[PDB]
Amino acid sequence: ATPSLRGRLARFGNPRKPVLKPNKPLILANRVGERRRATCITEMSVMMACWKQNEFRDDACRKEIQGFLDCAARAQEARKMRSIQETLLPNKLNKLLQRFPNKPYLS
Amino acid sequence: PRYELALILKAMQRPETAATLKRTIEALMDRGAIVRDLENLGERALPYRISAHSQQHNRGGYFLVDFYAPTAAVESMVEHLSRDIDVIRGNIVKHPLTQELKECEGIVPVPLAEKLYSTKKR
Amino acid sequence: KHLKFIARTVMVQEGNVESAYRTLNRILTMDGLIEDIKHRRYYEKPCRRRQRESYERCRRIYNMEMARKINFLMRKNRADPWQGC
Amino acid sequence: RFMEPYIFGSRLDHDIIDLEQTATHLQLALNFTAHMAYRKGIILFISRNRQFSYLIENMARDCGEYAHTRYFRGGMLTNARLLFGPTVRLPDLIIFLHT
Amino acid sequence: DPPPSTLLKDYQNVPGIEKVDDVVKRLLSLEMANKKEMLKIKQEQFMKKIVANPEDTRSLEARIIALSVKIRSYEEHLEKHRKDKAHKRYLLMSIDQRKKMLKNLRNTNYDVFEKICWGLGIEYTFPP
Amino acid sequence: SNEDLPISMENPYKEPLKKCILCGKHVDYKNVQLLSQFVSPFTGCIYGRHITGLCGKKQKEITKAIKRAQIMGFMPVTYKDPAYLKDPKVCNIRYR
Amino acid sequence: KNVLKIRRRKMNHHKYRKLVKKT
Amino acid sequence: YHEDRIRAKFYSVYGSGQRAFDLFNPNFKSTCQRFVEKYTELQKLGETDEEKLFVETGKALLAEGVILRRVG
Amino acid sequence: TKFSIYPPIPGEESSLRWAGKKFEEIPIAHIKASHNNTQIQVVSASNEPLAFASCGTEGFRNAKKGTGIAAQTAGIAAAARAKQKGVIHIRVVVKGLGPGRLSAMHGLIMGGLEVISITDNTPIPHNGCRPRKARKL
Amino acid sequence: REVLQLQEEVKNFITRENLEARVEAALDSRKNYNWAITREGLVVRPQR
RNA sequence: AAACUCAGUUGACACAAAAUAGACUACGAAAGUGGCUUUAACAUAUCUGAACACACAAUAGCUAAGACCCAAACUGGGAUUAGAUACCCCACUAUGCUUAGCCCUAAACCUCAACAGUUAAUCAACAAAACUGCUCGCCAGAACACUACGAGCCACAGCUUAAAACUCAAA
RNA sequence: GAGGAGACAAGUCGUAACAUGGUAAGUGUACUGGAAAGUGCACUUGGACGAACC
Ligand code: FES
Ligand SMILES: [Mg+2]
Ligand SMILES: [Mg+2]
Ligand SMILES: [Mg+2]
Ligand SMILES: [Mg+2]
Ligand SMILES: [Mg+2]
Ligand SMILES: [Mg+2]
Ligand SMILES: [Mg+2]
Ligand SMILES: [Mg+2]
Ligand SMILES: [Mg+2]
Ligand SMILES: [Mg+2]
Ligand SMILES: [Mg+2]
Ligand SMILES: [Mg+2]
Ligand SMILES: [Mg+2]
Repeated sequence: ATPSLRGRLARFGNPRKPVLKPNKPLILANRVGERRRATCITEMSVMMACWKQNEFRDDACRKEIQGFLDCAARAQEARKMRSIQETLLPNKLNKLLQRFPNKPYLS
Repeated sequence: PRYELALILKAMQRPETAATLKRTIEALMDRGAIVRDLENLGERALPYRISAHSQQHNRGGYFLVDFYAPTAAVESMVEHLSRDIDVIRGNIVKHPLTQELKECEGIVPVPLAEKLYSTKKR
Repeated sequence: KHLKFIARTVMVQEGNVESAYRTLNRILTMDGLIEDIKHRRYYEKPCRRRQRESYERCRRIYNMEMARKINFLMRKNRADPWQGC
Repeated sequence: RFMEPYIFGSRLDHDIIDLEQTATHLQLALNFTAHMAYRKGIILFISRNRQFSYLIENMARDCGEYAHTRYFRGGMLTNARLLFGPTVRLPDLIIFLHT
Repeated sequence: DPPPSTLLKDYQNVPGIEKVDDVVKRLLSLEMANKKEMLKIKQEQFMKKIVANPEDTRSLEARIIALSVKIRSYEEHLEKHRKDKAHKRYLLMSIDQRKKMLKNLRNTNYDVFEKICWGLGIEYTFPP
Repeated sequence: SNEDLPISMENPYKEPLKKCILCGKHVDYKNVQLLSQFVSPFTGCIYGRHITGLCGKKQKEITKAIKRAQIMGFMPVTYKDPAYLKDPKVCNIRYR
Repeated sequence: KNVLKIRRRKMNHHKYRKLVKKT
Repeated sequence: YHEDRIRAKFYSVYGSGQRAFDLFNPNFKSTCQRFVEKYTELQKLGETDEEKLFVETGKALLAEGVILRRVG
Repeated sequence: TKFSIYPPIPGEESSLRWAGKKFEEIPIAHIKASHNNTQIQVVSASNEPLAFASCGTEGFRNAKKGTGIAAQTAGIAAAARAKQKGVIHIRVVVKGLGPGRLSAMHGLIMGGLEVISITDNTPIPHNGCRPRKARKL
Repeated sequence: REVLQLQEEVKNFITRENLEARVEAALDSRKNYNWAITREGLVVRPQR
C-alpha cells in the first residue's frame, strides 16, 4: 500500500510538525518521464594479452583475434536488435493518461 | 514488581551449574527477591563470541529466573551478576506477562489523504 | 564476533560466478547495504540526511501512486471499439 | 456535490437516482421539448459518448432535428455568426444525452 | 512515607486478606510495588484526613491533594536528579497550579481551605 | 410511511478486518525462532512492515524484541540463525 | 522570496564585526 | 433493508451458490432471495431466535430441494 | 536436491565436498576492493597465507590501479601464485565496492582457480567512527 | 480471584528450603519458547 | 602531487557513534528525542495571560579537570590558478564526548499565536482552501539599524531592549 | 583628534550574489583573510534531484 499522507504535510489543524516537505505538490501529473538512455572488454584484454606474450604477432593470436572480431560483431548485432525491438513506451503511456487526466479541481 | 532475569552461564558441569544457580538465587533472596520460578533453556552456542571476565565463550547455558523484588534491588542484583565470574551474561527485564494483549481488531485501512491542496485551477 | 561465512554468503551454482555475484548484489541492494555504504563513504550532515529522506519518501509516494494509476488504466489500452465515431 | 438532492441513496457505494424526482424532471423536460418542436424551434442533440454517437445521429435525422456527436470545435455557438455566416440561425433548444 | 508492609490500595479492601500467607502479604505490600502505588496510598490517606467526602475525587479539595502528592513526588525525584530540567518545569508548573487552586478554594470555601492548608502543610502566600 | 424505505443500520456485508498474522499472539524476546522469521537471512536486517505485513503495533513489538534478543545474547545480529532457515516463510521477499 | 534583505543585513553585520575587531 | 442481515449470513454460510444471477429478468429470484423469503415467513410464523430461524430456513429449503452446499 | 544458495551449516552432516574437502576446509580468498586500489590475499582454512596480489604489485600506477583491468590482472597473479601452493577451490570473501570488486574474481578464475562461494564482508558500521566531510566539487 | 490465584501459586515458589530440589529439577528439565508462525496465522510448535 | 612504509588474514580490544526497524509519524512546551535494561517520570483545567518575574533553550563559544577512535575550524605542506589567504589531496590542534559551572544566540521556520467554532454563502497573486468569536503579543515607507547612547546581565571583539540626525521616492 | 552613515561619483583590485551564478544559497556561532569572503559545527528551502519500472 502507498505510504500514508495523513498528517504528514504542514497544514492548518495539524498539531505535529511536518513529516514531509515536498518541494513540489504531491499531485499526479498527466505524463510520465521519458526513458533515460563497455562490452567486449574481456575479449579485448584476452587478445591484448596474447599479443603481449607473442610480441603482437598474429601467428598465435589468430584464435583470440577471431574471438574479438566475433564479439564485436555480436555487440553490433545486439545493438541493432535492441534498437529495433524498442520500437509500455512513454509515448503510449502518456497517450493513455491524457484520456484520463488528473482532476485536482472541481467540475 | 515482577522481573525475569535472563541469565547466560558458563557451560560447565552439573555440580558447578547447580552451585552457580544456588548462589544467584541466594543473592536474589538476600537482596529481597521472592523467586517464583527457574526454567532452564538448555545449553547452546551463543549467537556471538561473548567475552566476559577476559574469558571468551562460544557456548552457554540459558536460564530464566522469574521473581518479585523491590525496585531498589534491581540495580544491586545487576551489579552482583556483573561481578560474578561464572555468569557469561545476565539481564533483568520486566516480566513479559505483566504486559497485556490489548485488542487489535485488525489492520484498519488508511484512506488516501484528502484536502491536502487547494482546488485552484491551473 | 560472529560466525564467519554465514552472513552475505552465496554459494555459486555449477560455477556460474557471474550469476552468483549478480544474486548477491541483488540481495545487498534489496537490503539497502549498497546505498548505505555509498552514503556512509562521506558524512551526511543530519539536515541533509533529513532532506534526502523526505525527498525519497515523497518520490516513493508519487511513484507508487503513478504506478497504481498506470496499472489501473492499463486495461483501457485496448483498441478503440467505437472506431468511426 | 449538486447531485445529492437527486440521489435516493447509496447501495454498496453505488448511488441510486431518485426515479420519483426523475419522473417529474423528465415530464417537464419532455413537455418543454414538445412545445419547442411544436413551435418549430431548432432542437440540437449533443453527446460525446462515441458508443451512442451513431444512435443519436440516426435519431436526430429521423425526427428531423440536428445532432452534434463529434468533437465540439470552440466557438460553434459563441462564434456562430462567423463560423456559419452572419445570418445563421442558432438552435432554440439543446438536448444533452451526455453532459 | 507509608510503611513498606502497607497493602496496596486495591487489596486493602479485599475480604479475608489478613488471613493470607506472609509471602502473599509481602507481594501485595508497597515493598513490592513502584512509587506510584505509594503515592496513591498517600493520596488516599490525605483524602480521608481532610476532605469531607473521601470518595469525591473530582472536587477542588481532591484536586489540590492529588497535586500536592504529585509535587512531593517531583521534589523527591529532583532531590536526586538535580539536572532534570523537564521535571523541574513540571514541579514549578504544579506548584503554580496548586497556588491557583488554593486561591480559588480560598475565594469559594474558606473553612475547607483552612483544613486543606493545615492537612497538606501548605502555607498560602499572596503573590507579590 | 412506507415499509420499503431503507432502514438505518451498519453495513451487514462489511468484511472482517485482515488481522495481522501475529495479532492476538504474544511476541517474546526469547522466541528467537519467531524473531528470526522476520529478518533478512543474509544480512539479519529487520524487514520493513511493507514486507512483513504486520500491523504497526506488532511490527514495533517485533523490532523491540529483536533488539532485546540481539543485545542480550539470544539472537545473532548480522545474520539469521542458520537453524531457522527452513522455518515457514512469512515475509513477502524474493531475492533470487 | 529572494534574500536581498538578508544580504544587506549580512554585509552590515560583517562590516560591524570587522570594525569591532579593528577598534 | 431488514433482509440485508439475512443475505449477509446466507452469503457467509453458503457463498454465492451454483445458480448465477440473471439480472436481465426483472422477476429473477435468487437462492439467497428464496432463503430470505423462507426466513421471513418463518419469522411471521413466530420463531424469534436468529440461529433457530436460520437453521429452520436451511432445513425447509433443503426439503424443498435447494442446493445449500455450505462453504464451511 | 535442488540447489541451495545458503552456505553449508558449520559442524553439520553436509554432503557437499569439493575434491573431498569440507566447506570449512576450503581455502579463502580475501579481496579488498578499495576505491582506487584492489588487493587479493589467499589464505588456508587455518588462515595460513598462500598468495598475495594487488594493482600496485602488478604494476598499475596512480589512477590506473582503480580499474577493472588492473583488478583482473591482480586476480590472475594471485591465482597463479596460489596454484603453485595447490589451491583449487576457494571461497571468495570480498569487502569494498571498488571498480575491481568483480574483475578481481574474474581474474582469479582466469588464473585457473575455481570459486565455490561469494561472501560480501564490506565493513558497514551500524554507527561509529564518523567519516570525513563531504566533498564539494 | 487475583489474590486467591496468587495464594495458590505461592505454594510453588522457590525458597531456601526447596532451593536445592528446584535447582536440580530445573537442571533436569527444559523449556523451549521458540514457535514458528505460518502465513495462515497458525503456530507451528517445535517437536518435543 | 605531496604523505606513510607500511598493507592483508586471524585474535584480544572504547569514556567515541548508535545500520536495518523507519514505506513507522510517536514523545516533549520549545530546543530536541530513533542501540539495550532498570528506577523515577511525562503540570492543571473542562479558557487567555510576563523584558513585569521564574524555569528551559540546537549548534557554536568561555573557565577548570578528564577522555581522545574518528571527524575537524585554524595552521603547515601538495596541487590549482594570472593570483587561490578557497574549492581537490595529506597531517594535525582547538572543538565535537564526560564532569561542574557559565554563555542565552539560530532560516530557534511548519516564517502560519492560544482557546472555541463553521464549511455556510469563497477567494488580490503565490503559498499550506476561506472564515467566525475571544484574548494576548507585535507592526505603521526604505536605509541609517542584529547600529549609536542609556540600562541589565558570571556575558569584556557579547547578548537583550533600541533610537535620532543626514538621504530617497521609492523600498 | 578621529570613526560611522548617507549621498555624489569616476577609477582600482577581484567576481561574492542573481542560472545548479560556475564550490547552491542563507541563519547562528568561532578562526582566518587585500576585498568582496573561505572553512569548521548545527539549522532553513527563501535549491534541485528530472518525479511507473527503467
Ligand atoms: S492486525 Fe491486530 S495486532 Fe496487528
Ligand atoms: Mg550597509
Ligand atoms: Mg495559561
Ligand atoms: Mg513569553
Ligand atoms: Mg544553549
Ligand atoms: Mg582533540
Ligand atoms: Mg544577532
Ligand atoms: Mg548591539
Ligand atoms: Mg552600550
Ligand atoms: Mg561568483
Ligand atoms: Mg556559489
Ligand atoms: Mg555556508
Ligand atoms: Mg581557510
Ligand atoms: Mg528547528
